[PDB]
Amino acid sequence: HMLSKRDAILKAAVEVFGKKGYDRATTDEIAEKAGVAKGLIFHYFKNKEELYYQAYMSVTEKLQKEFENFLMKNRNRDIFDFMERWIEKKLEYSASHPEEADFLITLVSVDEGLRKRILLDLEKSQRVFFDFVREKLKDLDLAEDVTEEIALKFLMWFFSGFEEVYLRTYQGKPELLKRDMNTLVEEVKVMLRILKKGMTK
Amino acid sequence: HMLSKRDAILKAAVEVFGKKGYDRATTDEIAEKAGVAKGLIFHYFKNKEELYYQAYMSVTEKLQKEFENFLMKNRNRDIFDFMERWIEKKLEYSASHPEEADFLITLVSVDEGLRKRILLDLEKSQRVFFDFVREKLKDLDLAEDVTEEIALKFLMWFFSGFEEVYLRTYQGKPELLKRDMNTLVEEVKVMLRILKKGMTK
Repeated sequence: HMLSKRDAILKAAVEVFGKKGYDRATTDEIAEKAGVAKGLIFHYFKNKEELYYQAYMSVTEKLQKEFENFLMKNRNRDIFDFMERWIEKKLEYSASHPEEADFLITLVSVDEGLRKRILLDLEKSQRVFFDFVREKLKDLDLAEDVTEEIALKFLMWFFSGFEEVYLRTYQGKPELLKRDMNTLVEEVKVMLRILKKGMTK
Repeated sequence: HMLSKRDAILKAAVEVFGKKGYDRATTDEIAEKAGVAKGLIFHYFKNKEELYYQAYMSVTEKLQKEFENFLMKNRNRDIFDFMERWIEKKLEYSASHPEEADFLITLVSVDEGLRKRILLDLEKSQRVFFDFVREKLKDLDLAEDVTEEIALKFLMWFFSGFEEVYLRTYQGKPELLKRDMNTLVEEVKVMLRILKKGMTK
């Protein structure tokens, strides 16, 4: 068996959007990459915005599922330990799935009104990790200048800024990420230890 | 007197690139906004990539100059104090120059080979602040797990991630930045105090 036509199209989309970005990618080129009549993208996806949106939901629901597995198991850990170990796993995923990684980072090139739609539709699923951190922070010996709110904000921006930075620095260059991996991992351990120390009593 | 034709074109460019981004902006629309024959953009700028590159160099040399003024004067300060106070000043600049701000943040939408060119050509001028931080970090009581290198890396990513985040969150919405200013400033003070504490003895 081969992929269904819709999955052949999502795969080509993930590859061409990640290679060219949203504006430069053409649906003809995605159709030719998927080995389907040009017509078939209209049939399944309506327009180029919708193809992009469904491919982002499709890749991100794969991630969300990796995440719930990790959550379900590592729930009882110290949150900083939880984060370092989650970041390592994301690094490893990005290196083993470079096309997906390159595609995820394109969210920034798109018109504000497609990125906004995506962020609305992702909010519920991003909120699972977010709501988990918030709860764990109550088990935290914090410091009389550091609100739980600043602590939550600093940690989330750390966690999602880090991701953005490496996806961009290593875009198209998986072997270099694999070469820098355990240096990156080690830098991350120390940076979370700086936050923990600066944040707590 | 009015602006020179080249400055009328750079101003329109800054506005249309910041409004539409690099790919969607047309040079015809910039010419019409600048009130110049369509031909005149070719005459001064050659192509759309070159217009974009010269407008980024033009806005960024304005910034660099603000920066050297601040540097020249605040050179003797504690680096964390120096940074908080520099970030406040950048916030205030962004609120009073929203079109420039919106334009700077578009650097990410452009083809890798135009952003790369820009980063090469900016490296020398970004390195002034970078080389200053590096030096001040030697006057720092650091902690036996924190290399000057991780400390430099954490601080620079803090400083330039913060910027990216607010330019994006407040894109097109200057009144909201002005409304959130002194809350943002206060969050920043506390986050740099977390870094200082986590980073030092």
